[PDB]
This record gives sequence, structure tokens and C-alpha cells, in this order.
Amino acid sequence: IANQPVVIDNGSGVIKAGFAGDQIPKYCFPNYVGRPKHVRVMAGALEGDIFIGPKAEEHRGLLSIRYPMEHGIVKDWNDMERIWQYVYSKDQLQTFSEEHPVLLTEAPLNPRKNRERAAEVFFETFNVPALFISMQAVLSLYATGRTTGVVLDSGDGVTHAVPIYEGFAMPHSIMRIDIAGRDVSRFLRLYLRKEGYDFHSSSEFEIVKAIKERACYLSINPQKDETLETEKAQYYLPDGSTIEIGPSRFRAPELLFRPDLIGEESEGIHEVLVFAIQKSDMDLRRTLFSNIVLSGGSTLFKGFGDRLLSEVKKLAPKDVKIRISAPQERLYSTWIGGSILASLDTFKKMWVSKKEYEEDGARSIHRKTF
Amino acid sequence: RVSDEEKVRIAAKFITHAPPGEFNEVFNDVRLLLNNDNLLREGAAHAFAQYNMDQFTPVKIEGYEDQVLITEHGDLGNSRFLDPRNKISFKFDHLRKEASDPQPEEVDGSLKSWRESCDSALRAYVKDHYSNGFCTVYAKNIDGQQTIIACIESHQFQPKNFWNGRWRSEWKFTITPPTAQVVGVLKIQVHYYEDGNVQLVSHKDVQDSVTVSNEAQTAKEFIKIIEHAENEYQTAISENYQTMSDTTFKALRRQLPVTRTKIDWNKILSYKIGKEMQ
Amino acid sequence: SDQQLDCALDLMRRLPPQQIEKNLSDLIDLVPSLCEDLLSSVDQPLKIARDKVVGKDYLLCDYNRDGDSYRSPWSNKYDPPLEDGAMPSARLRKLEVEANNAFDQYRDLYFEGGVSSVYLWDLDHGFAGVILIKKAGDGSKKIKGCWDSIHVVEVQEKSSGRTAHYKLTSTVMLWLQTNKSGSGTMNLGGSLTRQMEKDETVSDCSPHIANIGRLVEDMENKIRSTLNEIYFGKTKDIVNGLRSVQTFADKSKQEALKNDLVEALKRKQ
Ligand SMILES: Nc1ncnc2c1ncn2[C@@H]1O[C@H](COP(=O)(O)OP(=O)(O)O)[C@@H](O)[C@H]1O
Repeated sequence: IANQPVVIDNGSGVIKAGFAGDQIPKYCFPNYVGRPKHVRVMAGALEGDIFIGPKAEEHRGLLSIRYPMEHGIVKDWNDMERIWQYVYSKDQLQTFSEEHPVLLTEAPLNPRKNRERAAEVFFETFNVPALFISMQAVLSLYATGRTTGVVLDSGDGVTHAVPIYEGFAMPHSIMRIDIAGRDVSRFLRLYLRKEGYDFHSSSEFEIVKAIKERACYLSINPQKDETLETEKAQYYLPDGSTIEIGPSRFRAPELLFRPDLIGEESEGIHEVLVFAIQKSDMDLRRTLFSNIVLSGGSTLFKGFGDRLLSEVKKLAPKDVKIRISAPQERLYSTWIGGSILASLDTFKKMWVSKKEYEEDGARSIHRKTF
Repeated sequence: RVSDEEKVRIAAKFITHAPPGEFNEVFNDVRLLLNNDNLLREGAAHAFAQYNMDQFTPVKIEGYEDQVLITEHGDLGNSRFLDPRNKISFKFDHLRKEASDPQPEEVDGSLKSWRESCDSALRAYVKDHYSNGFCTVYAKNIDGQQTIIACIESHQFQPKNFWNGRWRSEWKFTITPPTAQVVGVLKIQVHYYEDGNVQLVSHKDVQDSVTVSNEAQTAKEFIKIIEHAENEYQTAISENYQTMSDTTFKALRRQLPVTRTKIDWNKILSYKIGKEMQ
Repeated sequence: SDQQLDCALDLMRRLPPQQIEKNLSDLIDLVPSLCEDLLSSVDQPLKIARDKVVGKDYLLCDYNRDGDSYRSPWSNKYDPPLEDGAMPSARLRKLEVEANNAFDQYRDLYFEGGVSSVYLWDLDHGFAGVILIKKAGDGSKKIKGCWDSIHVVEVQEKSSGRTAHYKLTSTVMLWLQTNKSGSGTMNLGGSLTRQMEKDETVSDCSPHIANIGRLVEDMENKIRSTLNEIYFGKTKDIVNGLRSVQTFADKSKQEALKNDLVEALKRKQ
């Protein structure tokens, strides 16, 4: 349809959305469901009460915020639809589904059921005439312009190493783990549970995630930096409540490298990435060594990629030239590529029309996805 | 002193059990071992023939380009291999893939054209599903039954990539309108070897029973049955990767302990950490 | 000699590993002059003798085997029980008993049963110790296995800074005899083998047993996972390569769109 195509940056922790041509997603607000916490009494108390955005961040202590995209998979389907209606609202889209073309993005190793249910929304509730569910890693490759690259997302409940080849990854050499900063920050709070901080609300935990994004990093030396005694730098709450930090800031992200801290049946996302690369040809592995792409948001720690480099040096063989690209809109890299592909008018064949859904449902998407 | 006849039997056995593609290389290794080419070739000639027969060697005569799999229903006994797909019998060097002089075969026809239609649909499918190695439907009107012997095979040999995969799918069928039975196997021989040998072998003994109405009518139907068993079993194996990956693995060797946290032998040896009450 | 040795080792890599003992027997019957060379290269699979005086079914290796007399890691009873032979230090004898008990617990931590025996034989600047763990298959199911953990640590203690160089030999075998209908008569044997160095501190809190046990935990999980991901996803790709499920001419148009993607990449870059 002759309208600007909608780009949906399906961020796990921070979801985003926008259009073609643009470089930053037009409308940004994370992935969450903020349900209320009290009962209206005074005339002036708003209604609907499952608010998102300004009211959410504004009244954090008044909204029982929950998260649908658990393990990178939405559980509050209907609520996410309404969050899209929130996007469809005067705030973000001010339009209809039937008007603009839409582009959905995806992570690797996704169950078909989610894609099918999404298509049900897209063509039954929402009625987009030009839409297809794409990937996310190849979109970050569009952003980088690279061809034979390994894309590593960094969200809240998803972590995947995608060894791509010219924008067409081996759909087998890709690895995917559905865990990141959500439980890592929860585990950091668990460190503070030992030292008395079990401030259980998710909005109360959103502040902890603000510390995660703010006062956290990755110390390259594991025990040499962990076993020693820190200085315990202080943090101040929205009111300014003094809370020390300590070693936790780098202790908790070790879970991503040592899943034994939570007992996850993973083996360190770094080794999983090494294995994702190792599921290809040696020369293809060299091409992937030359092109290492990072995505998501958790790629913003001190010594993050540095400790990763050290791990690869201690695990991968010799001559592995770890050429890691470190851009800034790693979250938006997928959005950037979505805007790039959205600018590509070849999408006519790549999309799924409304009648295409009427005749195939999501089977057309499964026949066209890669 | 050990009798060389034991080595003949052991050699023929191991050469029939040789990895796919590395068969001649296995023969070379055994030749480097015994180095008695006479006694070697005694059991090895049958190992060559039998390996081509069970392994379904897709010999392709250049003048016909059939890619006929070698089985027991093709040879004339004197290395001349009949072709159910094009009614020709060609001599074949069992020691190699070398074939020669395809002599035409005046055969049945009451089943040959029928399997040609079946093999046409199967070839159209299989070529869209296989890359190195394809199908060959043998035919025989034995015991008053137009016995369809649908032999299918696939492989790819990448020793550079250190693996020699091999697939075989022999299907047993009898054109007896209407009561017919779609019997079949789905033989696999995966041979990866670098840093840990992966000699994966499996199959799928299946027996269906389709109704024979006509040649082209039930041809694609029989091929569809084979097709679905292939798709289903490959799907089952794909799921088996995950189910074994966690179930079989942790069942034999756990991934994490029962507590899944960490094993500190210091505290374990300290105080005899739990043999007191537990 | 060397030609038969090399062809024998690569042949064992080529031969069906379900008959490794019998294949090696056939190999000795073929060339008995290279018997011990092949025995040294490909060691014996895990055999189990019983320490009757201690009540310990113990694994059989080369080091406990005093000549041809398998030492028990609990009572030092050879098999046949000789008087002198495979003897570690007295402190190492007790430390070996401790390690054997703790590693039987380790075997219970990952196998919940089986037979495991670690053999030690002292030396000055550290020593060498063979670590063995054996477990049967899923007798309750159709899948069968023969767990053969063959490990040898290169204990190299450094008096300076109480660290100790280690290089645990890795070698693990097991069967994947899944005879399920969805799997067919599926069997697989991962005849695995690795090794990697490390210098670990030996202390009252981190002794040799604890050090090596941690490394065992690490190495086993790493190799196991490496197999499960690399090797099994690789075999999955092999499965898809030999037989594709998707019919072609469907993927052709998708590849045409892929070509258009590369075209667009050139349109902008
Ligand atoms: N500056 C930062 N430092 C560390 N982590 C961050 C930072 N910014 C965002 N993150 C993490 O990235 C997550 C954003 O999720 P997102 O990356 O959008 O999911 P996806 O990987 O699906 O795009 C947040 O939950 C947060 O934990």
C-alpha cells in the first residue's frame, strides 16, 4: 500500500517502532505491561489504568508493571495488541493498520505458534494489507552494511549469535539463548537481598535495571576482580536514597558467562557464540571473525566485549582475528535495517497481503521466512 | 602363526562395514594391512559387490544416465547389471564405479512401465529433496506379484568437512490390484569423524498398504506415502535432536548436578557434608 | 609396521565402534606384531573388577594393572593380587581413597550410580593420575549406553606460589542406542578425546582433589555441550543435506528474492 511502511523493532527489554527512511525508531518505549495498583476514588483518577509510557515512568509506584515478552516471547498477547493500539493511538501512529504497510522483525529459533498468533492479530484484529514478519540479525547487517557477519543481540530475555552470510544466515549454525539482564539484574538484586534489598516491585526493579544499564560492567579478570574487597560506590534512588554498589555490578553479568550462578542449562553465552561460529566452514569462520556484529542494549558494559575477547582468546584457536564492530544504536540496528528493508520497495513479493492471509494464514509467512 | 583366512573374513566384513565414500580408502588401508591381494580380493570381491548392493551404489551409465542404485535385483550374476528404469543390463567393475556395455533387457513391462511412472514422480520429488544420490525402483514379477522394489538412496561425502553422510530407503511393494502393501526402510549412515567419531546409523521399518487402481493414479500415491514417511521420520529425527540433547544426555550424564549450582569439593570433604543423615 | 599402525588407527576411526574390543582383537589377529602399539594408542575400554575386601567394584586401567594385576583404588589389591607393583605414596594412597570417594559422589552427581575409579602414582614435582568413570545405559528405556570416561591428569605441582600445573587428558565414550520408533534403530558412539592445560593453586581449601574435580566438571560439561551443539547440529545439517524436506522451486523464488536483497545492497552500497 502507498503509505510509509511501519518498522517494528521487537526489542525484548526495550521494544521500539517506526517507519521507513528514518534512522531512529519514530516511537520508543520499552516492552512491558503496566497494570494498576489502587482503586479510583477522586474524580480526576484516570481509567483504563493499564497505562504505558509517561504515566508508567511517571507513576512507577502506582502501576503494577509486568512483562509479556518472557524469554523473548510475548505472553500478554491481547495486552501487546493493545500496546500496539497505544502505538496506533494519537501518541505514536495516529493511523490504522489498514493504512500503512507494516514490517515485523524476529529473533532466531522462534516457535511457529507465536508467528501464527501474531499473524492472526495482524490480519484479523489489525488489518494491515502489506506486512511480513522478518528477522532482526540481518537488519543489523543492513545497518552495518556487512555480509558475512555474526550478530549478537543483547536484550533482557534473549541472547543469540547469528552467523550470517550476505544477509542469509545458515538457519542451523545459529545459536539462541533466552536470557539476559532481566534475571541478571534480579540476581544482582539477590546479591542485595543478602545485604538487605528485596525491593520486589518491577517498577522498583526498573530502578535496579536503570542501575544495570548505569552502574554495571564486565571485569575481565573473574576471581582477581571478584574475590577482592571493593569500595562500594553509592547510588541514590529517585528520592536520593543512599545504596552502595560494590562488586555486584560485575559479579552479576558473569551469569551470562557462568550460568551456574542461576543453574541454567546453558554454558556461557560466549561459548555458545563460539559454537555458533564453529558450526560452519573454517574459512567461513574467518569471514565471521572479520565481521562480528553486536545488537540489543546489554552491549553497553565496560570490559563487556573486552572480557568476551579474552574468553575467545582462551577458547578459540590461534589466528582468530576477533573483529568486533561496536556501534551505538545496537538496539536500533535491527530497527535501522527494518527501515532499510522498508525503504526497499521489492517487499511486494516479500510481504503477505491480506488476501494472502485469507488463503494461507501464516503458512505464507512460513513459506517466505528466512 | 595365524591363518590368513581369518583376515579374509575380517577384511570382507570390515570392507562391507566400511564408511560411505571411504569404502575404497578402507580397502586401501586393509591392503596396507594384510597386503595379500589374492586372499584380500577373495572376500573383497564379494565385499565390493555386496557393498554396492546394500549401500545402493548409484552407478550411472553415461549412455542412459539413470543413476541406478546397485542392489540384488540388478545383476545377472556375471557383473552385468539390469536396469528396471531403462531395460538394459551393463557389466560393472565392482572394485570401482566403472560400468560397461549396457545390453538391452527384454523384460516384463507389466511392472516396468508402472515403476517408471512411480520412479518418475519419485525422481521429481527426490531430486528436489536429495543432492548426492537418488532413487532407483527395482521391479520383479516374482511369486505372481508385480513386486515393486523402490530403492532410494542419498549421501554427500565431505571429508574436508570430515563427514560422510549416507541415506538409503528401500521400499517393498507388490502391484497386486487392489490389495498391495507399501513396505519400506529408511536406512541412514552418517559418518562424521573429526575429534570424536560420529558413526550414526538408523532406519525406519515401515509397512503401509495402498490400493492399486492404476499406474499413474496410484504411482504418485505410493510416492506420497514414501514422501510422507521420509518427511515425518526426518521431522522425528529433528525433534529427536532436542529430546535426546536434554533427555538422553542428562539421563545418562547430567548437565548440572541435582542442585545445579556448583560443586565445591572443599566443603564436600569438610565435615563429611551429608553422609551423616543423608 | 607404521603403515599398518596408521591404517589401523584411522580404520578404528572408520570401523564400527560397537566392536572396538573385538575389532582390536581382529586387528591383533591380522597383525600381532603391532599389538601393544595399538593397545598403547587405543587403550582398553572400562572393565570392572571388584574390591571384595572393601566391597568396591573398581574400574580397570593400565596404571592399576600391575603388569596384568589391577590395583584396587581402595585396598591396593592387584588382580591377580601381587605383593609389589603399582604403588602411590602413602599420603597419596589416602588422598587417592579420598578422591575416589568424592569422585564416586561426582559420578552420583552426574550419573546417580555406576562404577568409577581414579588411580594415582606419585612423582616429585607433581605426578600423573588416571581418572575413570563408567556408567551403564538407560535400562529403563530403549536407549543404551556405555559411559567410558577416560581421563588422565598431568599433575605438575609448583612449590613456588603453591600452584600446580594440570593438563587433564579427556576421553569420553557412550552409546546412543536409541531404538525408538521415531528414531528407528538409531545408535551412535561418541569416541571423544581432548586435553587442555591449567596451573591451579594447591592449598588446604583447594587441594589436588578439589582442583582436578573442578576441572573435570568444567571439561566434561564443555565437551558434552560441544558435542550436543556442534556435532549434533552438524548431523542435523547432514540430515537436511542428504534429504531435504522442503520441495524445491519454492526455495528458488526465495533465493531470487535473496538475489534482489544483494541487488539492493549494491543499490545502496
Ligand atoms: N546502557 C545499557 N547498559 C547495559 N544494558 C543495557 C543498556 N541499555 C539497554 N540494556 C539492556 O538491553 C535491554 C533492551 O532490550 P532489547 O535489546 O531491546 O531486546 P532485543 O535484544 O530483543 O532488542 C534492556 O532490558 C537492558 O537490560
